[PDB]
This record gives sequence, C-alpha cells and structure tokens, in this order.
Amino acid sequence: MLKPNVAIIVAALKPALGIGYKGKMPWRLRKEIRYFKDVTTRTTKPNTRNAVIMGRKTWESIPQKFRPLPDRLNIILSRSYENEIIDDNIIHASSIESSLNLVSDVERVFIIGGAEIYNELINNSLVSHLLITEIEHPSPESIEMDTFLKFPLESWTKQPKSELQKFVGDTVLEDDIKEGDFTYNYTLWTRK
Ligand SMILES: CC(C)(C)c1ccc(Sc2cccc3nc(N)nc(N)c23)cc1
Repeated sequence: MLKPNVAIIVAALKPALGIGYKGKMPWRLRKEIRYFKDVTTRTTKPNTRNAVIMGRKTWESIPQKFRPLPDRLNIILSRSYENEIIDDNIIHASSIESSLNLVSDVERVFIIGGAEIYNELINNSLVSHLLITEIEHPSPESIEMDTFLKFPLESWTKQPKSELQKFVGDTVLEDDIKEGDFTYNYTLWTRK
C-alpha cells in the first residue's frame, strides 16, 4: 500500500494529556474500550480490514492469549525487526512506511500506541487524523501518571462532531460519558 492516510487513536486526561502510568492506563473506562474496538475494526469496503500499528513494548504488554488483536492486521514496530510477514494477522517491521509496503486489502490504518510511538509518529506526514478521547476528572492531580502526549496541537484543528460522525460511520457517539469520576468525549483533529 503506497502512502496511505494514517490516524492516531489515543485516550488522554486533560489538561496535561497524561496517557499512562508504569505501562498502563490509569483508568478503566469500559465504554471507551468498546469505542476503540469498534472504530479500529469497522470497514466499509468489502474484502478489507483495518491495520493497527503498535510499539514492541505495547505488544508485549498484551497477554499472549489476547494477541494478536482480532479482526485487524497487527503491525508491531521494533528497531531490531526485519520487515517480515509472520502470518496473515501479524507483521514485523522497523518503520511505519516499510510495514505498509507489505500490506494489501487494508482500508484504514491506526497507530495505537504506546507513548514512544505516539510522540515520534505524530511528526510523520503520513499521519492525517487524530482520534483523541479527551478525559476530564475533578482532581487530575490525584491521578498518578508518568507518560504524556507531546503533540503540537497548535498545528491541528479540532473538527465539529459532525465530522467525527462522518469518520466513524455507524458507531454511536454519546456526549459527556461518565464512568466513576471521569467524564469523556471523542474528538477528531486534522492538520491545519
Ligand atoms: C502506553 C499507553 C499505556 C499510553 C497505551 C494506551 C493505549 C493503548 S491501545 C488502547 C487500549 C484501550 C483503549 C484505547 N482507547 C483509545 N482511544 N486509544 C487507544 N489507543 C486505546 C496502548 C498503549
């Protein structure tokens, strides 16, 4: 596949855009996990699937029995990897672009994490869309976090919900979802 449009999908706590603590999300938002699954899995073209790209540490963090993520082509990046097709669901690669050369019959491509991948790939011009779940909490500071997004958002535009709706198709988008003390909303951003 040549120069596909890629999207980053991430969940971050405002205002600092904290994303994790010692390799894990500092929250358990059950509806947000469901949205992540639907968005990354759904396709509109017939014999296609979507691809998910992740860093080797994220891959390793998923319990062996739960990988690869079903119904999507999983791509794992490592600087030590050779560009190789493991099976029909798993690709190893050392760069995003090299990995995309090995795919066909893919509709959308999503970067799913983790912290290092996000922070490095936000600056690759293949990235055209950000799907950011903006999480809010009454006392952000009480949540322990060690990793943060370092995104240049001054170079990006938050679109209206109609545009997000158009992006996700059939997926139901509820507003101000509450789970425990967290409130969140789904957003779409594109480059200026
Ligand atoms: C390293 C950290 C812990 C930030 C990390 C965070 C998330 C993910 S994948 C993921 C899992 C569950 C829900 C998710 N929600 C959205 N919106 N984005 C993701 N990428 C998600 C993989 C790695």
